[PDB]
Amino acid sequence: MREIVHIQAGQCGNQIGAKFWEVISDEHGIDPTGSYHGDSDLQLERINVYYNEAAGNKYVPRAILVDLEPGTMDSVRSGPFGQIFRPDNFVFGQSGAGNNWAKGHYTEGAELVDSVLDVVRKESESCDCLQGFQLTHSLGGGTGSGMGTLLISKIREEYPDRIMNTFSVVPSPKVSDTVVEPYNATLSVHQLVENTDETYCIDNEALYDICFRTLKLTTPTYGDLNHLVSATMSGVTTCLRFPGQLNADLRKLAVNMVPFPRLHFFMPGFAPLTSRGSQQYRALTVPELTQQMFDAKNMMAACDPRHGRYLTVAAVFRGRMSMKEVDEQMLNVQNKNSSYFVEWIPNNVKTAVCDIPPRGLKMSATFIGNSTAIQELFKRISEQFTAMFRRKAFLHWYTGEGMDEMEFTEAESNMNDLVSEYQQYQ
Amino acid sequence: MREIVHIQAGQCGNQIGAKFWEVISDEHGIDPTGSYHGDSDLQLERINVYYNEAAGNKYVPRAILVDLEPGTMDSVRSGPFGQIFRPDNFVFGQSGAGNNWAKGHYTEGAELVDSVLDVVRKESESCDCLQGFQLTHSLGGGTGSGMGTLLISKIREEYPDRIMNTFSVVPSPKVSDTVVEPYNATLSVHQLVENTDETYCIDNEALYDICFRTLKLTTPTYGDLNHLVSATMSGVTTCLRFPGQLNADLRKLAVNMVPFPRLHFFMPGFAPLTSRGSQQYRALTVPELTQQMFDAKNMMAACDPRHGRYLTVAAVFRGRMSMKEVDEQMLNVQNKNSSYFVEWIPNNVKTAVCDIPPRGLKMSATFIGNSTAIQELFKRISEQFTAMFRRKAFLHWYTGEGMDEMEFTEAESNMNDLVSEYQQYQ
Amino acid sequence: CGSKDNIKHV
Amino acid sequence: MRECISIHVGQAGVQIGNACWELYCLEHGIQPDGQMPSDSFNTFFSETGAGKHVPRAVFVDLEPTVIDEVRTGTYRQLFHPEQLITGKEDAANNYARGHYTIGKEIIDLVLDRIRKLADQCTGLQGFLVFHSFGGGTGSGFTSLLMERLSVDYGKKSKLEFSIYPAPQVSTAVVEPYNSILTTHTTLEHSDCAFMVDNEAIYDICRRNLDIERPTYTNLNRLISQIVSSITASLRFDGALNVDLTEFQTNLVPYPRIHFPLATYAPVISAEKAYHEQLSVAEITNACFEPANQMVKCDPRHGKYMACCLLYRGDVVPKDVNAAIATIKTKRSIQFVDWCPTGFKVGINYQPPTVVPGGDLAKVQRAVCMLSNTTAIAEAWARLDHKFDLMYAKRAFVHWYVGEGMEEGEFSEAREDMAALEKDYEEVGVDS
Amino acid sequence: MRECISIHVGQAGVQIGNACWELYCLEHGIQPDGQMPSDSFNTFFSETGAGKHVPRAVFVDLEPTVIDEVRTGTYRQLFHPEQLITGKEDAANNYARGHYTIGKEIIDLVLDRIRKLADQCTGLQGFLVFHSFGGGTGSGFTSLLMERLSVDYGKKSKLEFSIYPAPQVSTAVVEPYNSILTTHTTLEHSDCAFMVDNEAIYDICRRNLDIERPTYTNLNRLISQIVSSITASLRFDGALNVDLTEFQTNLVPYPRIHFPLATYAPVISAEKAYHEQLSVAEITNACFEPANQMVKCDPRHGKYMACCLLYRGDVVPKDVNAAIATIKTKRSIQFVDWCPTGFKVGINYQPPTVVPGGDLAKVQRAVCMLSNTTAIAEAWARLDHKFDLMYAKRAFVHWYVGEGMEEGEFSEAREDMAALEKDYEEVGVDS
Ligand SMILES: CC(=O)O[C@H]1C(=O)[C@@]2(C)[C@H]([C@H](OC(=O)c3ccccc3)[C@]3(O)C[C@H](OC(=O)[C@H](O)[C@@H](NC(=O)c4ccccc4)c4ccccc4)C(C)=C1C3(C)C)[C@]1(OC(C)=O)CO[C@@H]1C[C@@H]2O
Ligand SMILES: CC(=O)O[C@H]1C(=O)[C@@]2(C)[C@H]([C@H](OC(=O)c3ccccc3)[C@]3(O)C[C@H](OC(=O)[C@H](O)[C@@H](NC(=O)c4ccccc4)c4ccccc4)C(C)=C1C3(C)C)[C@]1(OC(C)=O)CO[C@@H]1C[C@@H]2O
Ligand SMILES: Nc1nc2c(ncn2[C@@H]2O[C@H](COP(=O)(O)OP(=O)(O)OP(=O)(O)O)[C@@H](O)[C@H]2O)c(=O)[nH]1
Ligand SMILES: Nc1nc2c(ncn2[C@@H]2O[C@H](COP(=O)(O)OP(=O)(O)OP(=O)(O)O)[C@@H](O)[C@H]2O)c(=O)[nH]1
Ligand SMILES: Nc1nc2c(ncn2[C@@H]2O[C@H](COP(=O)(O)OP(=O)(O)O)[C@@H](O)[C@H]2O)c(=O)[nH]1
Ligand SMILES: Nc1nc2c(ncn2[C@@H]2O[C@H](COP(=O)(O)OP(=O)(O)O)[C@@H](O)[C@H]2O)c(=O)[nH]1
Ligand SMILES: [Mg+2]
Ligand SMILES: [Mg+2]
Repeated sequence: MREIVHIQAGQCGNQIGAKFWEVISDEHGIDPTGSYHGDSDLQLERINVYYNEAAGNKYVPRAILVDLEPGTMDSVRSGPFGQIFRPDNFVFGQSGAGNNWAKGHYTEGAELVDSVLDVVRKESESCDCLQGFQLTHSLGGGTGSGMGTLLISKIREEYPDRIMNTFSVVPSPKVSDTVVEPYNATLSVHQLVENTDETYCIDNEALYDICFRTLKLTTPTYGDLNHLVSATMSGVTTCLRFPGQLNADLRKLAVNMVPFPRLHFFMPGFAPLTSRGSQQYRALTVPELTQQMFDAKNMMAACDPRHGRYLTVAAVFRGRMSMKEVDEQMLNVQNKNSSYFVEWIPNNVKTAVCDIPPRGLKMSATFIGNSTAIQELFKRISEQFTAMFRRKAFLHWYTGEGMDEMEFTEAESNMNDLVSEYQQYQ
Repeated sequence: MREIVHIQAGQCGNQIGAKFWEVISDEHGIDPTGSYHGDSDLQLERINVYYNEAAGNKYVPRAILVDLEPGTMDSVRSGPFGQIFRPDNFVFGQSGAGNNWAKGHYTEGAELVDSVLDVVRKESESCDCLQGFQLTHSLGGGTGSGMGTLLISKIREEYPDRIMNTFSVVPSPKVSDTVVEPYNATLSVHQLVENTDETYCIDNEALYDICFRTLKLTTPTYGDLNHLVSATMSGVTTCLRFPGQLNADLRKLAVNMVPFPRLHFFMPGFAPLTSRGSQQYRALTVPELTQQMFDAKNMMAACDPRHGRYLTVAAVFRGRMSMKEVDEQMLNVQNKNSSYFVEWIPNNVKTAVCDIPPRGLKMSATFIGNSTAIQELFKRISEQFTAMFRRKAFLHWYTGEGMDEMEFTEAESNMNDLVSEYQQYQ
Repeated sequence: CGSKDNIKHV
Repeated sequence: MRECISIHVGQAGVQIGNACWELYCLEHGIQPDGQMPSDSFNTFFSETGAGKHVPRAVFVDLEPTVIDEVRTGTYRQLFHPEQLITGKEDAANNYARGHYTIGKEIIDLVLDRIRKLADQCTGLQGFLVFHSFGGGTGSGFTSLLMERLSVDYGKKSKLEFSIYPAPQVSTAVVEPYNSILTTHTTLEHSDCAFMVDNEAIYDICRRNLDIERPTYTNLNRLISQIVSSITASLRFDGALNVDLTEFQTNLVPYPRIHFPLATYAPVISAEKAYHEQLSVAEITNACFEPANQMVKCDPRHGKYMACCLLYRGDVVPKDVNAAIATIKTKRSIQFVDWCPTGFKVGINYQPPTVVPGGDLAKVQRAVCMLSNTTAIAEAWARLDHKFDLMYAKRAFVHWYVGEGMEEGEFSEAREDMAALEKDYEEVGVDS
Repeated sequence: MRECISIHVGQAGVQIGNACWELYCLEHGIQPDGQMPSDSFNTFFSETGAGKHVPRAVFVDLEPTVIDEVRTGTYRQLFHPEQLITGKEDAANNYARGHYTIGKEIIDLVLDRIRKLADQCTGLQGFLVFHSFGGGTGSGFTSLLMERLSVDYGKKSKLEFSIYPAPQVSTAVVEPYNSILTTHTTLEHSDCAFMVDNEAIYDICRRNLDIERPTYTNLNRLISQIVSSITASLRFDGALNVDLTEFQTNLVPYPRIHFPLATYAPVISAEKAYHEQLSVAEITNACFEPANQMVKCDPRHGKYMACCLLYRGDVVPKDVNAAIATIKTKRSIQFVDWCPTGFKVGINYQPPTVVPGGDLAKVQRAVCMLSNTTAIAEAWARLDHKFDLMYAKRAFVHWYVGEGMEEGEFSEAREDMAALEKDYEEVGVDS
């Protein structure tokens, strides 16, 4: 039935996508050569959601890899799971955005967007019933933010009735990876808030905290972070590939999570997360998964939900469970923490159950929360933006690409408008 | 049904808890790895009182490890039975109290209490019907006294209807292990008398006396002392795990023990206690246990009850006895030894019987007496504290942590009022 | 350098 | 892919280039004759013939002795014969000679060679230029060449690794004149300029490497290590890649402030390597101490505008984040208020390579640190002062005037320098 | 876990440090080169390289002779080279030179090294300082270092091992000036300060060890054994652990009275070892004779205020309690009335280790005792008396004044000492 097209922009997007495709292939029993060697018919039952079929049993993932510099996906091609992708989906530029939003949005993106759209259209024509699009990117870099916003705008123009999901990497609150990181982020949101159906915000600092404190990893690398992100990505869309007691696809999640069009930023989570030394000390059950999901420490965005109130919540369980247990756990959570839920929405939670567990685990759960506490992050970014724009720091880099200060003013005004809306609805 | 959460603070608490959990595990037939290897169904029938059940037959004690320095709990972790505890329950600081009540109650305890309370709450929510809490500590140390007082206050605020029991290592009357032993002791009592339900007082010197004169041990270490302390601990709550002809839980003991809210300091004792050579010469019958329990030299508190009068008395027998013999011994004790029983309470004795012998014994009995002879201990502590406080000795150490002399004055006044009450009731 | 131009921005 | 072109001019530039190319050949496993005994190094080396790799370098001087030393050295059969361009009479420490009289004789040939080398590249990213401020050929011809390049290309980035004059150590009398003139004429034609001081490197070698006789070879080896760590992200792959453009985007807040300072860590000797564990946190801390900066200026006298860290080898991103946070909390360092986020980080997998017979010990990780701070303003002031001391009495002016430099130019340069100093004072004040 | 830093100042400090570090390396089985031939010793040693352990020690002196002796000895490859800091001219038994003129030259470098070592620790709890009152460098630089440490940190403990001047044996003419000045300066910056007396240790070696030629090696070995018994509770686990903070919480009743006395038992020779079956009670008794004290003063002349016992090896808590009770009931010693509970006791499993070539036999149990007593007041009085005898005629005063120390400072110091004497006689009176 439905099918999902995957987009992949920038270095962060490319690495997350590589890990995500390795995880997906391992889940469906496909070797890196692209030949099916699974054991259960359910792997091929809905394999068309992500993988095409070519003459000779080989499977081609329905993905597009885009970057303005060739190094990252050159490494992707050279490394493992590089022969699985069709080479026509590798789109490269020569210059690179150089952490400049304007360069990646107006100059290099303007050159590459036609080829990327041609590839997207060709890939989506073979689709039988397109469900939507997935995008992976970061709001800090130039290529990611700029070309992602451009692609999203063009797609929303082309396919207004489809679904767009983005897995962004929002800037961290403590330590930055880029000096101009504020500017780009704001310039990104001014587009995202208008063109994206739903966005899941991911913070690297929260992932470091999870890996250190919970998983007890002494040396967490980007591989582990992308592993966690890929686990969440797989958990979100599991109801499209396996049968379950209660089903939920992308459209239903969107319907349940956007009370108003301008509020589509959520904070994802996952459970269970245990090390290889304390996993035998705990028996995983539905109450354990529920308690780990509703933990401010377990959130994948560096934003405490206890400072605000939830609007809506989604819980996607994987494995064999009892509907009564899920319902009683949700009722108990809503009763105990009733101070963190808006009064003008009863039954904030929406649940889905998928029969097929993650390969190896007994049970699992994915949490998606739409909390007003995110406004904190938003206002923080705005603050830093102003702290720079008062002195015109690094402004010449952007204004030499054709952008004008009125664009910065508009972006800041819209950013503050969104913050005010989030405050009012709380 | 009823379930108990166990907490220990400080070096004394950690050591006593390690010995106690080893004793309990051997009683229920659980290997150091945590996998049940028993031979009776009763060992699992009520094992939920102390052990949660993990995945794969493993059982995890419902215990919390609290200390301000990591050496003691590191030794606990590395030693035997160190792989039976959940590693998340080990809570350690870095600074350490340094035999300072103020440092562990206002400065370090303020930092650690949040995490410890989070762990305690997480443990408690998994309890079906929580019965109460157990604490093990000493009134002479800094970490034990201060941090345990802070936890008791916070827990009483959080759970006002539950049961709080403490095992306190009161300072010895002859030889002190710390110069600042007076101050800390008072600063603990002034809080304990307000927040705890019942407290058992144990003196190390009395234990030395018991293992020297009675057990005929030449070289008693802290191992033996903790071993029989844990024997008493197990004897107190044996009715919660095995059926008996007449059983009593913690709440009934509290109801029958304390006549007034400010008199909850008991003196425990255990019987039989014989050497390895004299076990072949003496008959083990109910009158033998009853005569040993009501013996001045057999008490675990260094205060002779012959100087005062009992208020109430509890006798928890264990094994296969005859009710007629128990009641006849109680009548004989109350009749012949009537000189030290209060006149305004008839039937000072409350008896319980547990069918299961301890592990490999025939009969045993635990004694808990609420005597007015503990006023001697309070007199002595008052005298020493006032003698030290008149010259302001060591006072700058406490006042440099934030406290003021008004706290010392009010603590001494409150505990002197307790002295007056204990004297008046006799 | 024109660092003083936008200091009046709200 | 992305290609970088290197230009080395003057004695200092040529010798630093020799050290840099020896380091590159050693790191990439290329023999001095251009053959590989056993491929991302297309960035620096092009393939010509059967298995021969030719570096993309241009060596320029108006005096043939140092280039002749190159032509007869160990790397004689490595460089293209036409890439080594020589004059006959040097500028003789005269900026006007290397700018107006002698430079214009071979500037066209140099531009022709550069165009021929650049047309081959498909993804050219920028130019690397090595020179010195005090020298006549260095300053004059470098200024002329960058003017010509900025006119010809404009969009491509241009970088310098220049030798700033030392506060006390000097090897010329006409040094302030040339330094001021070249800074004034290169201020508007550059994107980023990394500067080092011979005195600071002497102090580093004495204090850390425990070398009492630090000849120019050791200094050039350290500088080459820094350049290699800068270009590593281009020459290899890592968890976080940084090309040349991101440097100017992240370190240059205003077009007239593009003079960062370059340091390095860990600079330790062989014997002290055993007593020290080179962890990420400690080398990050060492990169920020004033005693390790390779320009004789105290960072504590000013405030940082932007900072860039480049890690190599065994490095974990969480440790990098923790160390940067710890540096941020510390109040020994100062940051401008209008720059809340003042760090750009890059991580690469390739560890540094120790040149045999060298002075640095073998380590598994290293950090290159670039900082754009107002602490350099003091240095500028000092130079200006010296200029004034020698210009109130018209000392040595006739030498420059006789070569076609009109006198008013000097005033212009001084005026511009004053304005630049004012610029720093304006951005060093919080709001 | 919990970390400690050892500081050694001057000739006496450096020699005692060498003995202590040899003893620690032997105890933990570390070869002189830093390797291990086969772990709670992270308190003193830091891991580095491939299984190399570097002590957390800093060696400071204003003369290079003794540090160079260390740098060429058997333990040359054990210490980090940057931790041995030397000046060029010593204070020459001048407090002013070591405190004002010479010490200020290297105080900054010493503090830099101190903070570099301190940042490496996660749970640092205190510093150990070894020095001498009589010397110039020792007293002056120790006072300066304590001032700087108290200003920088303030909360961490600072314990002191110091060589109190002997009542009769003297090795300098200006001992009273230096002692009084350093005591006045450091009186409000040391949390606790144990003392040893060279004359007392000479007496101990003569009476007990049957040695007639006790070079400084024997005295330093004794002191190292004592400090090992003090820090064993950190380095090993025991039935009753004692931290560094507990010492000061239990032995200092007032901030101005922090001068305990250190003893050790058993001190016997090999020949007499076989004829005495040493037990806990007899060792506890032996620790209380005046002849076994390591400060030449009679405790029977004063009253104890607090006592600390540290037991090692085969020790049973019941025997400890019985022995301490017997000591308490014995009326030949006295305790202040306002301290009814005057004992702290700690027990450790690991027995003391016998250094080969030493002069102490092998025992399975040992006791270290520290007593804060008023009998030390007499010593202060004697020192003050000597100071007056030398100050009425202003002998040697010009030597101190010429280094910048104002004359009035002397008066302050003397007056302060007077107050301290009064302090003791105020707390030695029962009520
Ligand atoms: C044998 C076994 O049961 O051991 C587990 C295991 O020990 C743990 C730690 C696994 C393990 O995961 C990690 O080690 C890990 C480390 C850092 C970050 C993320 C993962 C495991 O690798 C993961 C692996 O999971 C799978 O096989 C799923 O299919 C998983 N796929 C992958 O992780 C994967 C990795 C590389 C290539 C292809 C797939 C998955 C998870 C979520 C959604 C889709 C797929 C399993 C169960 C284990 C190991 C082997 C140790 C965990 O896996 C997940 C993400 O569910 C980590 O959190 C769980 C908890 C498990 O107890
Ligand atoms: C048949 C018989 O009487 O054998 C006894 C024994 O001889 C005596 C002397 C035992 C023995 O205990 C001691 O004398 C003793 C005391 C301190 C330190 C070491 C040993 C015994 O060790 C004790 C041990 O008792 C037990 O095993 C109990 O279950 C005890 N648990 C443990 O001792 C234990 C050991 C290892 C691991 C975990 C627990 C217990 C009792 C009540 C409540 C909980 C636990 C046994 C069989 C004996 C010996 C071996 C001599 C006594 O111990 C107890 C508490 O039962 C001393 O008082 C009793 C009286 C007994 O007569
Ligand atoms: N670090 C370093 N600096 C050098 C080196 N060679 C020369 N210099 C610097 O260059 C300055 C002298 O100017 P040069 O660069 O030699 O002048 P030039 O490039 O030969 O040009 P002309 O003056 O016309 O000959 C000195 O102050 C040195 O500091 C070198 O090998 N390493
Ligand atoms: N117990 C003991 N005392 C020592 C030792 N070495 C020196 N001393 C004492 O130190 C005193 C002499 O002062 P120094 O320690 O040499 O003074 P300094 O620290 O070197 O500083 P300067 O006076 O400037 O030389 C003598 O009275 C000795 O008692 C030693 O190894 N053991
Ligand atoms: N989680 C995660 N984040 C990444 C990864 N790589 C880069 N990032 C983030 O992306 C930002 C850098 O943007 P980048 O995509 O490299 O710039 P671009 O090349 O212009 O698109 C940094 O803030 C990083 O935190 C990755 O592998 N995983
Ligand atoms: N019975 C018993 N008493 C102990 C044990 N360990 C310590 N104590 C007593 O506890 C007191 C020391 O308190 P401690 O816990 O070390 O101080 P803290 O570090 O502040 O908690 C001493 O008076 C000891 O008598 C033990 O294992 N058993
Ligand atoms: Mg030249
Ligand atoms: Mg000396």
